[PDB]
Amino acid sequence: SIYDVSDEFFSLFLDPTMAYTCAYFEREDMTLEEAQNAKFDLALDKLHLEPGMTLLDIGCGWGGGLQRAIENYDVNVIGITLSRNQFEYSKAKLAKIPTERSVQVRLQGWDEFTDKVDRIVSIGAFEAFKMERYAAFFERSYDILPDDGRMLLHTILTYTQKQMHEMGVKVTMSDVRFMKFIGEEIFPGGQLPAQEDIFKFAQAADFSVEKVQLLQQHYARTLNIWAANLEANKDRAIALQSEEIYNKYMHYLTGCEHFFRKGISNVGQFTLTK
Repeated sequence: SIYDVSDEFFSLFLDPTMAYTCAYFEREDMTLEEAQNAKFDLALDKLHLEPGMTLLDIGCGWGGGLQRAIENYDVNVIGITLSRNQFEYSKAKLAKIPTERSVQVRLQGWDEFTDKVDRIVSIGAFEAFKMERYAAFFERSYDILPDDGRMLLHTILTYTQKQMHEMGVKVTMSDVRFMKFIGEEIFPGGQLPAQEDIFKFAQAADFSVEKVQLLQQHYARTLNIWAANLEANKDRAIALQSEEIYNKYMHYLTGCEHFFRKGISNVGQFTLTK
């Protein structure tokens, strides 16, 4: 399976910050790492952080995001992931950053988390959720934030066939073939949300959506690069794993890129306020 590969495997195509999400090429000539930090800065600015606050990163991945938070803001931070790989890797990377604040890494899910915070960020972890938990997720998010609390949710988004038809988006058979590949290798029963779903469940918990920012073509470029890297690191990827996992990932990356490029997929940042 592709879920059993090492962090060292991801390093064959991810940027030095180990960000496995959509990059933000605020400038067309940005590098991947520069675009990645830009994405993080983009998200963090939206939270209106003041010194002394506490920030929560739900599904902190390999820590690239909490790094920017410590460096550029004077706040306590808490990151929670369920990957032990990430948990130990992030705890180590983040310990090397100077700070006069608290820094806690926990191997923990959001259902377990119950501490009070001031701001919340989530990037790429939502698409791993089941639609049956959406309501509870926002209910917990809303409950730990303060009166003026704010949260930024970054997540991939999908369309309905109606909308895709409305946009002249012609889904071919190959596209459907790739969808099964997803439901087989990636999504063991998992419905990806559409923009309106975010609004519904978010506002249902009494949040206020103040902005959504969509970055379709950024992910296509993001994906275009990850793929090229793994291809350049082909022989090493096989050595780490096998030609099977290699071809598996290539197909995954290249297909996901095509979906964002053609217009089947999207990715948005939702600013939610309390």
